Amino acid sequence: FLGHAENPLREEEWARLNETVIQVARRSLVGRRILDIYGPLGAGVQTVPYDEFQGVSPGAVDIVGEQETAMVFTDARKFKTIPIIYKDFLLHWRDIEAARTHNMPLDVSAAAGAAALCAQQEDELIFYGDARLGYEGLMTANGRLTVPLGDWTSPGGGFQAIVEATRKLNEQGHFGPYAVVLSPRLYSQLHRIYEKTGVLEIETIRQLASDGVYQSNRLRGESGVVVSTGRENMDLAVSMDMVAAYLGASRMNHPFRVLEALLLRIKHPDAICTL
Amino acid sequence: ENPLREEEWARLNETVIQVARRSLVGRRILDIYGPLGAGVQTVPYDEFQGVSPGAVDIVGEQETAMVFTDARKFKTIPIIYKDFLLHWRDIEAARTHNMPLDVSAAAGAAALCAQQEDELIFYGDARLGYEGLMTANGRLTVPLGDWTSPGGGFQAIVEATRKLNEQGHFGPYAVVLSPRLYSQLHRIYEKTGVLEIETIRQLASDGVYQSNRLRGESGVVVSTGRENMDLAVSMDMVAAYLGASRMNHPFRVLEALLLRIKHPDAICTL
Amino acid sequence: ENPLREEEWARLNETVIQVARRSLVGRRILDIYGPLGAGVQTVPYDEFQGVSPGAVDIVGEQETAMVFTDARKFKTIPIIYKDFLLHWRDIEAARTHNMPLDVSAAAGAAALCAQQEDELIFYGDARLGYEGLMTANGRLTVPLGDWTSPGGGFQAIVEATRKLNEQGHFGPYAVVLSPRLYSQLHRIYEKTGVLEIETIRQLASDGVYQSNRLRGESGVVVSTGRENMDLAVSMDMVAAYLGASRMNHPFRVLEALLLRIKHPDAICTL
Amino acid sequence: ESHPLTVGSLRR
Amino acid sequence: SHPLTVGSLRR
Amino acid sequence: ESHPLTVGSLRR
Repeated sequence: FLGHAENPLREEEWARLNETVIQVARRSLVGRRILDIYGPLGAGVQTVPYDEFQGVSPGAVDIVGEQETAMVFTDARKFKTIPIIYKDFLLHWRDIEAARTHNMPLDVSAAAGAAALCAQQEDELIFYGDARLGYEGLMTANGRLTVPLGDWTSPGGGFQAIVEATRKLNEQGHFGPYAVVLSPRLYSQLHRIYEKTGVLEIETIRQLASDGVYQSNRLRGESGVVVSTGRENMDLAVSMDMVAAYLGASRMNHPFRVLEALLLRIKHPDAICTL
Repeated sequence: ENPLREEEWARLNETVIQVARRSLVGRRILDIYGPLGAGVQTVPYDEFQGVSPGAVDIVGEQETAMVFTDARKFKTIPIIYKDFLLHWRDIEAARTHNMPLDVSAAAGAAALCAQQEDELIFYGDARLGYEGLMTANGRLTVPLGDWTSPGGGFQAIVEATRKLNEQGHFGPYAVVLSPRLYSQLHRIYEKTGVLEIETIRQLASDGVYQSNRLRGESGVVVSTGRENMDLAVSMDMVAAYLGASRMNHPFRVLEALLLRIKHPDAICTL
Repeated sequence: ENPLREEEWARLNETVIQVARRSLVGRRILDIYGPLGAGVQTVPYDEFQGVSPGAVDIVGEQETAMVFTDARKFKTIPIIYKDFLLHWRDIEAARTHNMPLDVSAAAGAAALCAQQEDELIFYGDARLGYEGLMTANGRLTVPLGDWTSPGGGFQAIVEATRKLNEQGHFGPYAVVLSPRLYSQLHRIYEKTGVLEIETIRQLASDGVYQSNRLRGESGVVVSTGRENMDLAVSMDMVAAYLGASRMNHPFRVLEALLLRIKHPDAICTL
Repeated sequence: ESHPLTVGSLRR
Repeated sequence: SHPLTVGSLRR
Repeated sequence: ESHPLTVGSLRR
């Protein structure tokens, strides 16, 4: 459980600390803007149903329904575990005493530092799996339908590359409101001089992808992805949301810790493309 | 600062108590010196071979030597303990979603704790140095051998009983054997329709007992009163909270126990 | 139950107290652990060693291993006594003519009790396993025989000081010597200059003392502070009966002390 | 607690 | 003081 | 408290 008893800070400092962590998180995240979340289940949940795999079954229309339109899965369900992410947070024992009878404001810079590191860990998890827990991620799924790019420092080669990627998405019979996430050097080089056919390439790419091109430092140097943002293709599961809890009563100070439990579910590994 | 509410606490205590009661054999053959409280941590020890044959004298009195401790000295009460762990998410779940609150770890800890206690009573610590029923001094060894004959599980016991009686030390006896031979003691076909173990039982009058803590080929006979063998408890087997850490929850089950053999004349071994 | 009225009790107690205070030497260089009481019978004979240099950094995190103990042993606390008599007639006379009671026997008892107690502090017996200053283990001896020539003498003390420092011990030292060498040291000789007890006393800063209770060629140096030595007191100088025999009146004077050298490093001897 | 949802729903 | 918990397990 | 000290505590 959290603190809120036998703890140093009083209510106002709690509110300020929580506001700081929320604000820096909300600025930092570039993954939770592309995947709608499965609502807050609760603290105790540790497993979520992970729907198995894919099909290309189309709905049918007739005069009287006998097509039987079977949304069918017969293998298993293979639930998965909900991990935890955190980072340490320590202040001092003297500074609070100052904030009792001294310069009143209490600096909480460590909160911004810790929450920023935690959110970077988020976006590293969603964009990449890890061997130890054997999870999955956008650039590390299986059957991603990739396509080379290799044509930049060009007027607009990235445009034809993303068009090829979208066409490959369409050939698999999967399309909709697209979205794009890209790496630093690419996101700048594409933000370059207009394509001699209008304006900066970003505007063309946004009128194409139609759900915003976004930036992520945590992604590798020279890769990028496109998805079909619609639910039932990707999802995000939350047990509890980013919050800060008192940890313990170490040597004399008061270290805290920030928590959140997340998991992405790539239900349909057909909404992917990479290098 | 207890993480758990009353009902869960009670279930934990009931589980540890139950496993202890089931798995303990020593505290069924010894009698306890009352619960002294947690504070005290020392006890006086013994009295033995203060041989005072006794006095007759007519309306008067001779000057025999009063019986008292051989040499007044003390001992310190050890502590034996085990520690298990919990998780905070599991506690939250059992609070809301799915409500048994598994207590397996406590049972494992309690089994280990009781095994350590009984090993202590039947075998003293070599490193620290105490007295073991198998390794006390002046144990009146009797050859427990030459079995695997239809009779023979009776000769050894009767010899041990005459050895106790010769030292003028008798009463309702009790017997404890290693599992291999206690099972093998069903050599029932002695002469008529009665169990060899059962006739041994009517001889001993306090029950032959099973205790896996013995080695392969050993066993004892004792005299179940006080003033011969005693057991001193400072506090029983309870569950204690070590304080939160990393938001997890650690725990510890405690025992404060020591036996003191006042009269090391009531022993037999191999 | 007790003939001695209130005033006589007061007189007896004051006399024994006064002679005790005039007599003891050991209890001047050893702070005492408080009046534990009659009931207690053993004390936590605690430590053996440990130095934690410690450090300070601005924020307050340096990982210094605190000292609690090395090995507890829990020895008991013996009892010290001597005894004397009154000849009832005098008790009666001191109620009509000789108003203040005659107690010379009480002083006779108290002196001997204090002498024996001093011998206990300065020497063990090994019949109950009690260590003592000149018999303990870990004493940091140093050969010293060069005396009977005042051209020297202190060099043993300065060697003791330096060797006692090398084990990380500083603070107010103290010296206690046997009377033979003590009188050997007050000598006034050629090169006169000055005596030596002033030099040694200044170098020790807590007093060079005398004790007839040592051998012919003894002598030690200590480090008087607490957290190195102590003195455990259950009861202190008191008087009580021994019954009533032949219409006379016997008595007995008690105390239960125990030296505990917590830090058997701050010693030096011959 | 079990359903505050402090920072979520960033319009995806 | 504290009551007995596990029990005596008679004699 | 319990039978106060009488003789002891000369100096240290």
